[PDB]
Amino acid sequence: DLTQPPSVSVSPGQTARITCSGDALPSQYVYWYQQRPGQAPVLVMYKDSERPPGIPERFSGSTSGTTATLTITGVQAEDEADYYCQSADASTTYHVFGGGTKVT
Amino acid sequence: VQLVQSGAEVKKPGASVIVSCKASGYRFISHYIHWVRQAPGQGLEWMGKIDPSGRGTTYAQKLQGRVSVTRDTSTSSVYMALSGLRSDDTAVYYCARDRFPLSDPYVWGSPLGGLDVWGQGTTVIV
Amino acid sequence: NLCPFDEVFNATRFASVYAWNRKRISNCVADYSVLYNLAPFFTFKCYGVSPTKLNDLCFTNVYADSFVIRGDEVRQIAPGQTGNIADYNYKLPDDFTGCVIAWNSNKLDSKVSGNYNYLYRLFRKSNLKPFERDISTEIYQAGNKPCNGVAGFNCYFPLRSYSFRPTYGVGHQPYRVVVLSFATVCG
Ligand SMILES: *[C@@H]1O[C@H](CO[C@@H]2O[C@@H](C)[C@@H](O)[C@@H](O)[C@@H]2O)[C@@H](O[C@@H]2O[C@H](CO)[C@@H](O)[C@H](O)[C@H]2NC(C)=O)[C@H](O)[C@H]1NC(C)=O
Repeated sequence: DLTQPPSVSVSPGQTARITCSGDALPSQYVYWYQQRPGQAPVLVMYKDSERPPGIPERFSGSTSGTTATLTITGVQAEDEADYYCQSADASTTYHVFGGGTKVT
Repeated sequence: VQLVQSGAEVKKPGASVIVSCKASGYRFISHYIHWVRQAPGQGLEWMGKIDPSGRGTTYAQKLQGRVSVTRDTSTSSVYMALSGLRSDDTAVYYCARDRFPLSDPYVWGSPLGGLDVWGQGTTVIV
Repeated sequence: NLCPFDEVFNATRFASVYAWNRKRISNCVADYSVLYNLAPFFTFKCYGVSPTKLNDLCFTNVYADSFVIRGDEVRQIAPGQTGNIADYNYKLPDDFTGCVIAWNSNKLDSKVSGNYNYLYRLFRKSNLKPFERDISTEIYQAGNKPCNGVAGFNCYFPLRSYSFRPTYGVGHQPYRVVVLSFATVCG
């Protein structure tokens, strides 16, 4: 089961650190989804370090320990969206999403 | 690649959804398909995953026995079957891909999840 | 009670060989039938039991160490063997009582740029005790004057990482390894 801070606030040019902590994540990848309010979510960040094509080279990731973090360096005005972390359970079944951190 | 969804619908508590995910483009027997629901204004939560080669189904722990998916190789589509709606089960149902091109059948410990090519989403109303 | 073996075998992130993850398995019923219906590259080798006779037994504590090594170093994961993975990374004991399970993963651990996420301890002062784990990144002084922290030149970095490109040979692709070691757990 995966727990996450409910919201963060940021001013542009700063650095936003979205974090996700789960007890069943020493051994599972974490995949981040960036849902703008209204439309379907998109995979913004995947496999704890890797970046899908179609994303600007700004969305990083770190899973040092049992707490995955996403970091936005230089937040712009279009990154105001939800950020759900993801995992599975410790086997690979019963995938779990996160708290739903709002970025403003 | 793209995934086609069904239309918006209004149901009653009882027989509810045959919501459809007609897939196209990619080789249908490669990626898993995950179904994810979202209560309006709430977090995303994961319902079930289907292997299109019939190799297994798995639904969520708190939704067991209520939702069942149905594969179809012929039309390249996958369905749900949920029964007994409540106001809790009012959501937008997202069909998604898996983003893992497995070539040889299943190496143990594939990165399941990583839902890439999410469908357009359809809405259930109670 | 259905002992978690899918929690060790199907875990997507396998730890590096110097820091192998150990999962205690106890107080359950272990069904081993998902370990001899295998896909055709698995290397189910048991030392002290036999694969078809694991069900009708009860073990006190079952330990499941999992890691990722090169293909030609699965031979090193065996009792009483000497190489680099055995000497400095993972020494199975002389009297081993479990099974050693390894399968090809030329997928899953292999980028086109090469996954340098997996590290093996190339240099150490002494060989390992059986089931010992040395996770520290301390600089190994290898000659005349042991200095404070200067990297290189007989003051080497121990944890040299693998390179796991998918166009490498069969003996170099990363072979995910799970080492079961063996009353609560039954069948
Ligand atoms: C490792 O996982 C594979 C894949 O199965 C998926 O995830 C599993 C954790 C499990 O929950 C399945 O329901 C999921 O579909 C497992 O392979 C399955 O094994 C069963 C019985 O051995 C077999 O009937 C299925 O056809 C297999 N599916 C495939 C694609 O081969 C496997 O069992 C898991 N390994 C262990 C140690 O349990």
